This record gives sequence, C-alpha cells and structure tokens, in this order.
Amino acid sequence: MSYNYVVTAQKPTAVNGCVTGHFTSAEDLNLLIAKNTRLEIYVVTAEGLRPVKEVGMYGKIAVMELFRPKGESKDLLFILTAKYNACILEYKQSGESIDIITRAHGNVQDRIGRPSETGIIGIIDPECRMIGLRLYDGLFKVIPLDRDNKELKAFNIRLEELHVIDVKFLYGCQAPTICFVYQDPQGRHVKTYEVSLREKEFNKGPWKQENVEAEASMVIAVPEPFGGAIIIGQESITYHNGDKYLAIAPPIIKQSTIVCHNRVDPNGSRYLLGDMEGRLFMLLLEKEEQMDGTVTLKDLRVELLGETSIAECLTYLDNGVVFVGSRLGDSQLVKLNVDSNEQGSYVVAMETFTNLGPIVDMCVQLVTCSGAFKEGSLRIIRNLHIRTVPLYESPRKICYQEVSQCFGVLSSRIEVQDTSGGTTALRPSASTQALSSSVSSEVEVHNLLIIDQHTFEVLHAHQFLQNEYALSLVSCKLGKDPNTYFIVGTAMVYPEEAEPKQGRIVVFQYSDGKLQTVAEKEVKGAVYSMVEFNGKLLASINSTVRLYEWTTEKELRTECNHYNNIMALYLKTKGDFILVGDLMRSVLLLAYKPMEGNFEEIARDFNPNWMSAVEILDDDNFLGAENAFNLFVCQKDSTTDEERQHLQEVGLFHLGEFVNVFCHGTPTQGSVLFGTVNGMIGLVTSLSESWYNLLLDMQNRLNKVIKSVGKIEHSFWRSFHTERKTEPATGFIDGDLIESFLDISRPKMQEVVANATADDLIKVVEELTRIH
Amino acid sequence: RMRLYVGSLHFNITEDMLRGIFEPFGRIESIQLMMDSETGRSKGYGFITFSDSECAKKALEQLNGFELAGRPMKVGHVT
Amino acid sequence: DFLKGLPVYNKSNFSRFHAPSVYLPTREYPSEQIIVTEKTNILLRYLHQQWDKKNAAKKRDQ
Amino acid sequence: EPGYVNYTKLYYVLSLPFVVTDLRGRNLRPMRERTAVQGQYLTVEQLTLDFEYVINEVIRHDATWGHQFCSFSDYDIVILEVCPETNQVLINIGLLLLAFPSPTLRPKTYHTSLKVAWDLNTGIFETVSVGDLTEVKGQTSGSVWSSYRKSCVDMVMKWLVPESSGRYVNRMTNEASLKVLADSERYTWIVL
Amino acid sequence: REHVLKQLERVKISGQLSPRLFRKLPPRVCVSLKNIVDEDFLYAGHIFLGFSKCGRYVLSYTSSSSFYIYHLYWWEFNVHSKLKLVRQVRLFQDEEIYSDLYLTVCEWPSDASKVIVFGFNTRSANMMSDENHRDIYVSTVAVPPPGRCAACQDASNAQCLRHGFMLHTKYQVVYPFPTFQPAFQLKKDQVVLLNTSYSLVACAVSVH
Ligand SMILES: O=C(NS(=O)(=O)c1ccc(Br)s1)c1ccc(Cl)cc1Cl
Ligand SMILES: [Zn+2]
Repeated sequence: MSYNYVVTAQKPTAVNGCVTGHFTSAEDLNLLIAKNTRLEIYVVTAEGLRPVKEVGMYGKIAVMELFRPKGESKDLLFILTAKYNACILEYKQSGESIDIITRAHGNVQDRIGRPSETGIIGIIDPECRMIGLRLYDGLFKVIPLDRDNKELKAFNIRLEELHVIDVKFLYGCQAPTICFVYQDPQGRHVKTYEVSLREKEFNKGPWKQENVEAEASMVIAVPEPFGGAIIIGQESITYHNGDKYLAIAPPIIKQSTIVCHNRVDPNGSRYLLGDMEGRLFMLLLEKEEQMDGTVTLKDLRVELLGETSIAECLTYLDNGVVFVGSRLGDSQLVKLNVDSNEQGSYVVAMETFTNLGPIVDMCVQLVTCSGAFKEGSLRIIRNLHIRTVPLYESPRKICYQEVSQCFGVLSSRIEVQDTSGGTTALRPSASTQALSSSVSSEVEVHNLLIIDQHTFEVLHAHQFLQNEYALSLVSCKLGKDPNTYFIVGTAMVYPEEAEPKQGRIVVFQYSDGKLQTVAEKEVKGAVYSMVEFNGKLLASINSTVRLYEWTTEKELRTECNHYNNIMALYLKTKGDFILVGDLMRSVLLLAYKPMEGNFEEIARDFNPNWMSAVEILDDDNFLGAENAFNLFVCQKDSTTDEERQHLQEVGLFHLGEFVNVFCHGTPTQGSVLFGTVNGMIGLVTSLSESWYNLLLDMQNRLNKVIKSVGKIEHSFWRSFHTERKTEPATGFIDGDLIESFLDISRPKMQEVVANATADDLIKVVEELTRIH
Repeated sequence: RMRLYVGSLHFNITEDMLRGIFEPFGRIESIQLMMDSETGRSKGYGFITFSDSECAKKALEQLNGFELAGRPMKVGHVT
Repeated sequence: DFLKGLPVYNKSNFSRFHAPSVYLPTREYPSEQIIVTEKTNILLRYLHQQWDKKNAAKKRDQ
Repeated sequence: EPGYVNYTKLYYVLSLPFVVTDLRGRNLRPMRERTAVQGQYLTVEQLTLDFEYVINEVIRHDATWGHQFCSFSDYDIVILEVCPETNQVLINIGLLLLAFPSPTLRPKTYHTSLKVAWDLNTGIFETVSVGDLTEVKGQTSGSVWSSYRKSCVDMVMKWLVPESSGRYVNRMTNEASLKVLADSERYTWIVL
Repeated sequence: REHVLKQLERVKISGQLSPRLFRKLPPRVCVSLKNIVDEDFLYAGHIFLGFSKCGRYVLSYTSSSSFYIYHLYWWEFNVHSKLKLVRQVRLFQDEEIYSDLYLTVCEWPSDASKVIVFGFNTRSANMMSDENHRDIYVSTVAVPPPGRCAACQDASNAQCLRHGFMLHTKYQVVYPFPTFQPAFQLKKDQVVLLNTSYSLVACAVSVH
C-alpha cells in the first residue's frame, strides 16, 4: 500500500482574474485578484495597493464578480469554482476582527450536460435581478437573486444555440436581457433574449439577430446612456443597439487577437483592450447628446497605447494606473500618460509582480523554463529567492551539463513571411543575440541554446532546419564513450500535414564556445521524449518506444522496440524498469531484459487517463498527473501472470493544478518536486503506514475546527474528480491543511488534539514544515 | 424484392429512427444508413429495402418531399 | 491623442509611490440561505407548464 | 396500490419470463428466501405499465373530447425522455380511435397523441398532454404511424441537449457492414 | 488544419488538455483487424462489433447453425498485439431461433459491470414466416472482472455471481412494431425499458 504527502513550496503566481469594486467598505476601492485557488483582497490607498487579506478557497476560482443588490451598504462577492461550488460572500470587519460571511452557497453542477468549449461563463444582471451561468452546451442556468426566501431555487433554460462564444447581461433593460455571440454552420451571429423568472423561459430579445465576423470572440455590455453591446473580432469592432449598428475595421488590430477588456469610464466612453502580443489599445466611444436628453454613440476609434505583459486581464484603478493581470508573463502596474516617450509609447511600467508560470520544464536549487513568447524566461529558485533571466522567446526544455558548466535550453521564436526572401524576426531574443551561432546542415524557428551556468549569458545558439521543431533534450554519456553530449529529438512540421512522419536524433558536443554535430539519426516520426538508460538512449517516436546503442563508430544503432502505445509522450526509468506515459492511454511499465536484448511489457494501468506528467516514486510506486488536475499512484498488484500485468490505482487526490514536470530533488521519505502551468511549485513525499494514519486523523479533526469560505467541504475539494467519476481522496495527505495547525490559536489546538497533547503535534507539524 | 434511396436527412437521424418511420408501410429486409469512417457521423443518405414493391411505393408517396426535422426528405428508386 | 481626463475616484491614491496575510477561518459559522437546482427535466417542466395553463383556461369558462 | 402498475422481485444465488443463468448454463435458484448478510446475491425487478389502462384513464379524466369517444384500435408508444435523477419516464401515446365529432351526427376514425410521465419510484403515472382529435381521411395505417413517429423524432431532436463524454449509451452493431471500429477517446481505429 | 505538435504546445502553456480539442485531427493509431486476429478463429467467422466504453475490450459475435446459436465474445485489445479471448458466452439460452437476427450490444452510461444484447428477426415464424408478429430477444451479460476478484479466485472457468451471471428474456410484439430506442431505454443506469406493444416493463438487474 502507498501513502503520500503533498505540500506547496510556491503558491500559484499566474493571475486568472481581477475585479474592482467596494467590498471591504462602501468607501474603499478594492482590487480582488484570483490566482487559481487564491483570492487576494487589496485597498487602493494613497501608497498604492494595501493588502488586507488573502483567502485560500477549497476550489479553482472560475467566476469572480462583485454585485450590489438593493438594500446592501457595500458590494457582495459571487464566486463559482471549477467543481461548481457557488457562493455569495460578505466582508465584515469589527474593529480588529476580519470575517468573510457566506450569505448563500450550494453546488450548481448538472449530471447531464457537457462542459462548453469557451468554458464557464458567470454574469450578473445590472439591476441584480439574477445570476446567469453558461456551464454546459444547450443550457443557460439562472440563479434568482431574492433576499426574502430560504433557498435560491436555480433553474435551466434550453438554449437552441449550442455553441455560444461569449454572453453578457445588457444595461438599461426593463426585462433582464442576455446578449451573446454564437456559432453555427452559417457562421457567427449576435442574438438577444429576455429572461423571464416568472415563466422560467426566454422571450424575444430587444433587438434583431445580426451576422458577425467569423472570429467575433467577445461581448462588452456598454452602460447607460449608450446601452447596447460591443463585439470584438480579429479584424473588426462593431456596436449594436436595436436600430443602431456601427462597424470599424482598423488595420492596427489585424495582427493579433484581442483577448481582454476593461471599462475605464463608468459611462463606458473608454475601454482598454489587451491582445496576445501584449499590445494595449484604447477603444473610444464618441458620444452625441440628443435634444430629448438621451445620448447616442456617433463613432468608434481605436488608439495603440503601447506594450504591457501579455494580459489575461486588465483593471483600471485610479489616476491613470492600470493593473495588468498576466498568465504567460509577469503581472504589472502601468501608468497611462498623455505624452509619449522616446519610442512613442504612452504606457510606462510602475511595478512588476513575478510569475513563474507556465513552468514547461525544470532542473535541480530549482531552474525552470518559464513563461511563453516575448515573456519567455528562466527562473532560478532557492531558499524563496528568485532570479529571472529574460529570453524574449519561448523556452521549451532544459538540461544541465556539469562538465561544460552550462545549460542546454531548447527555444522557439516567431518569425514573419515578408515581401523578399524567407522570414524575419519581429523582436530580438536569446537565439538571435548569442556570442556565437551555427545553423543545421508567422513561423516557429527552433534553437538549442548553450547558456553559461554562472552569468546565464547566451554562449551559443544552434538553429535547427526550416520547419524543424525540437521536442526533447538530454545531456549524458553513452556506451564506453568518455564524452558528454547534448542530444536533441526533433520533428518536421509542415504547413500541409497534421502529424509528424519525419524527425531526427541529433548528437551535439559543446567545445570551445561552439556546438559540433557528432551524429544524426533519421526517424519516421516525432522524438517526443529521451532518457539516458544504462549507457543507452531510450527514445519515444510517435507510438513506439525504442532503445538505441551508441557504437564505437559514433552511430546510434536500434536495439529493441515496444509498439503498443498511442502517443508515448513521457518516459521515466529506474534500473531496468521504464514508466511510459501516454497522452490518451494512461501509464504502463516495461522492463528491459539484459539477457534477451528486448523489452517486456510488465503491467499497465487499465484506467482511462489523459496524462500530463509521470514519475517513478520507487521500484513499486508510480505517480501520475492528468488533464483533470488530479494525482494518482499506481502499484504492481501484490498468483497469475494476468494479475501481475495489472497496475492498481492505490492513491487518488485532486490537486487543482496542471503538472507539466516532475523531478526528484525521519518523517517523510523521498522528494519529488513538480512544476505547474499556474507557476505553483509543489512537493510529493512518501509516508509510513503509522505516519499516514496519525496525519489522516489530524486532517479529520482539523476539518471540524477550520472553517471554509463558501462552506465547501475539504473532502469534496480533494475528491478525485473527472467527467467520468468522482471518488474520495485516498492514500494522500494534504500537507497545506496539516501545516495550518501551527497557525490556529492554542485553545483551538487542544480541541483538535482532544483524546496526544498539543506540544506532541506541534513538534510533528514543525518537522514536516522543514521538508520545503 | 424492392430497394429505395433515402436522402437529404439530418446528420443526427439514426438507422433505428429510419426503421421506425419506414416500417409501418411494409416488411423491411435491410436498412443501411451511410456513415463517415473519418469523424464517425451519418452521411445524410441511405438505402431501405422493402420485401414488397407496392409497400415501398406507398412509403415513397407518403415520405418524399416531407420534412423530417426541418430538412425535406428525398425518397427515390434505384438502378 | 484621446487619452487625457482619466477617471479620478480620489487624487491621493497614486500620488505617493511604492517600490497579504492568510485568512484561516476560525470556528464561526453564521449562514442563512442555500443555492439549489431545479430537480425536474426541462422538457417535462415545459409540458407541465403548458398543460397546467390549459387547465386554467378550462376553469375560467366552467 | 394502483391497478395500472405491477411489481415483481426475485432473488438468486449459485410480466416477462426470465431464464437467469450462470456463464455455463445452470438456471440458478429462483427464490425470495433468507440469506443473512450481503453474501453475493442477484436481484431482478420488474415494474410494468399497462398502456391500455393508461389510455382509458386519460380519455376518461383528462380529455375534453372524452365524451365523444367510442373505442380505440391500435396504439404506438414512443419514449420522449428518461430522467434518471427523478426516475421519470416521459412517454408519448399515438392513438387510432373512434369518436363522434362536434355537434355540427355520425361516428368517425381519428388520431391523437397522449403525453404521460411515469414515476419509477411510485409506479404512478401523471398525464402531461392530451392532443386534439385529428380526422384520418383517406390515409392508411402505415401513413398515420409514420407521421406520428416523425413528430416524436421532431420533438426529441428539438429538445436534444448534448451529454458529457461518459454518460453515453454505447450501441454496437455490425451487418453481414462496418469499415472501421473506433475507440473515440483514444483515437484508435481497427480497420475491417 | 492544426498540426498535432502545435496543438500539444498549446497544452503545455495553457493547461487545457481535452479530447474535444483533438476532435478534428486524424486517428493516432490504425490497426488492421487481420493483423491482430488469432488465425485459429478463421474457420469460426466472427462479426466484430467494436470497442467497449473503456478501450480495454473489443467485442464480437457468432451466428453458428436448422436452429441458429448465438455467441458473444470479449477480446483483450493491446494496439498491435494479437487479441486474447477473455469471455465467450452463449446468447439466448434454451431459445430456438429459426431466422438470422439483427443483434445490437449496448452499454449503460455509468454501469460497467453489465452489457445488453438486443436481437430481433425481420418477421416471426409459426418454419413458415408469420407476419403481424415479431420476436424480440434480450440478454443481460456480466462483463469479465477488471482486476483480482477475491470471490472469483474461489474455484473448482469458474467466476463469481457479481462477475459471472447471465439473464435472458423474449417477447412477441404486434403492429405497429415498437421502435428501438437504445439511448432512452438504457438512460437509467441499471434499467432496461422494454416496449412489449401492450406494456412498458422497467427491468432492473443488480448484484449485492
Ligand atoms: O429515441 C430514439 N432512439 S434512441 O437511440 O433511444 C435515442 C434517444 C435519443 C436520441 Br438523440 S437517439 C428513436 C428511435 C426511433 C424513433 Cl421512431 C424515434 C426515436 Cl426518438
Ligand atoms: Zn468476481
């Protein structure tokens, strides 16, 4: 049996959402930041952003909206988690005491219904008549906001439009009205429906359905006096309001997709727009006062403000200060000013907030491949001290070569098809600014970077072939050859085909500041993963795992193959044992048979799992991380050949993060570090039967004392969950929960340890805090 | 003894649905709704083979040009 | 060209230049309202809704 | 308690007729007897719904044209919905009947539809819709059942909401014909 | 069209990996039936039906012969590896069928322990083909155990009741012949709704 302990070394750093409003007090202008499970509450003060409280929710924050129903002195908060836990929260301060009140809560999951492509959408009516949720295709959930009733009886309305892109509640409406963009075989369209609480149905919307741009992706509900809606596409921006229809096709927006917006002015005269390249625009709604008192929209205009971090979200604060919430790079505070600088930009960075995510690969001190595109960096983490090395391109894989005192980093840069010749770089980056460079004998240009272990200076950049993608990387010694090499696994990616049918294994040696090609081996697919395996090279090509021998003639010679795979994306080895991770087909264990010079399929996990990362804990325990944000531990079944050929899932735990990399690096045994998409860094370790038993009893006791915001059960949160099944967590201890025992008051500690002393457990929890 | 062509069908109309709609007219020997091998879904066409020719004739007379879902069905003959 | 005159909630807020504590809810639980979902199927709800309105249209004449 | 419902329960260890067996051929042991503790036993249940009773009950109490009714001939039952969380079966009842028309006499053949919700916990049905009496003039028996099923198909398509990958009813059948056998979730095909 | 490597890159930076994204790309593996089928079952003439909901098994049937005898098979699938027979059951026990049935094998939404075989003939017989009557044959078969089963281990192909039972039934239908509605008939996880023309029967089988 397997017993494990999971703890957080570094909390998620990517920002998934940010809202402004008056939550703490009617006077305070607040900033609320959502970092997966984390909710940060701030007061916009004279000094700029005063932290008040950070609350960890027992769920992944999917909806975060402030709303003020009539009769409230301050805004209430609506939160919906990824596991569909819905709550309405109220902030209460009594002198020095701070408490978050759960006004209403419940689970709004439907057993039927398939999760939507553009995901969970949570919208609140401007007049606070109801909450609207788009969770599944074909259904629209309505939570009536009524304060004079025991329960908020939520119902579903059928939506004929099964593919909705975005939806919002309109302003200035006598009847609650939803405005949405949907897709059908005839293209994209914009439609409106009135929502009837009385009849539990939709009624004909105020205005006519209109056809829109094929890539129309977002709806902005414009407040009064304008009213109506703004729809943002790839090439155009349109305004709709009954009879009114304005359309602008500014060439400035064509290059990159707009992915976020924020209302600057309360009347919606100005909006901030953020795109995929990090560009910041100002959308201007020019008004015209009518003689009858009403105000109509005369024209739309877009102006490029400058560049910020690639924004996931934007929030205007006060006095030209804007918060840039980034997912792929560092978050910022930026200042907007009327007079342009040396480059002509109106955007000036005021502060930078370190974001480790996405951690695509890492090394063990921890060294990660962080961020993406212009935000791409390396992050060096130690006891936490963080050093950031900008690359201005996407780092993909990392390896350390001790003998060369450097790191091998695979990277990709974006180049554009110009008038003359081939392609040209749009921005200088690590691969184009190396000390020396070589070449192999919009588009992605792949490179192997040799970066100095001390200064992190780009010593050499080796550019791979036209259309060649570098997928895997290893630094090792092979056979009886004394040399240490940088080995790269590639794939030929053409703009005609879908799957790679060609690739290479390239053996490089770094000497005298240059990279020399020692050997090349052609393969008939993508080299997804490579591991050094007992002085041999273990590589996975498409659906085949292959073992190569390195000859005295400096050539790779195929020894054996295993073909029973769908997509062998992940490889890990311990001794003669191989743990293969499949993107679609769960995990499997192989054994190399020295005597037979071939592989033997030992056992497979017959469970359906879409894998993201795999690790070998020990000879008998295998750790898996999948697409549904869960961890699971496989074990060899401890009489018949078929019984031994079946891996058993003995550990289940809902992590709440997407793990891209696992690496190894008395109470607990073993130390496996993991890097996630949200920049969270965690640690997994093994426990004895008796250590697990004591810590499990401690969790059940802690859960009776520690209260949850939104009243989400800890057990529900950590329950293994997929679209297929929901099961209670097993053989896993939440280190975060047990560590929180040291933070509760002494009178509460005694009630937790009631029939063991508080000091017995204090000594236990304190030695557990020393594992990270 | 008689085969018909059924076309202009909605992509979600199943073989079982076609059997239910056509069976009241007469005994059916074989029904084969044509499917796409790549992205497994109905091609919108098929063949229904009645045991009786006069039973197949009445099925055509009563179903050809009439809307099943919102697409007007096309029932015809072969060879 | 058109950027000037940005929203001012308070002049003080960013004038002074720059460069949270974890909430562990203690044993206290005051809550009075729950969120529930409609048990009945939407097709059945609609048919029930139409048939019940038809019964009311029969009671008005009789 | 109602006359339209019939429930039967039978236990087994190593109205429709059942030939419950093991994987070899032994007909097991048909009983209701005592086998203390959950020591592996089979449980078969059978809840029946007499259509002819339902039809007569809904014509009698819930049809405005109920007084005009004489007798019914054939009937076709099509399931419109199954709600597993509320254990409710929505059935549509297609009906060929005989009735007198409006006071505008002579008895005529008509066609109508009866929607009825059947509770599986209680066994009790509840009527949700009673169709109008539409005359069958010169259209055959096959013509009327084809038009009826087309209307059911029409309605279920109209109310069709996509389900999650893993609540799907797998249905497999090969003629002797299939070209490929696909494993959807793992993008694997067996080519025949 | 989107390249698989381009789709994979998006996953690593977004943390969004789902099948409803790889929807429009070709199959990752194609295997021909002839290369994975055991040659000893050539002179048997199996009719392959497809995969079980979990890609572990691939099912097939046999229509052996005056009467017809039906058999349902469970084959262990492992990509390129040959298929291994796990279960072979005799469908419609002590039932004599005088005509080739159009059979369908179904699986419940969340119940992986059982399967349902619905077979029916084009028209019934009373040797001579009888109109206005049709025979429906339905069998509920327990699937093989997923792992080590403690009750199965107790033997003297001995399999416990939970992982080794079979249920059979047969009913005659009249005109208009009831519609086959497999998605609705098996929407409730342990029930089969059977339209016998005269009544609808809710049929639940469960092992405790
Ligand atoms: O229900 C049918 N077939 S089914 O597989 O149970 C299924 C349910 C829902 C969908 Br969508 S498909 C079906 C069959 C025949 C006739 Cl006449 C009408 C229908 Cl509605
Ligand atoms: Zn068993």
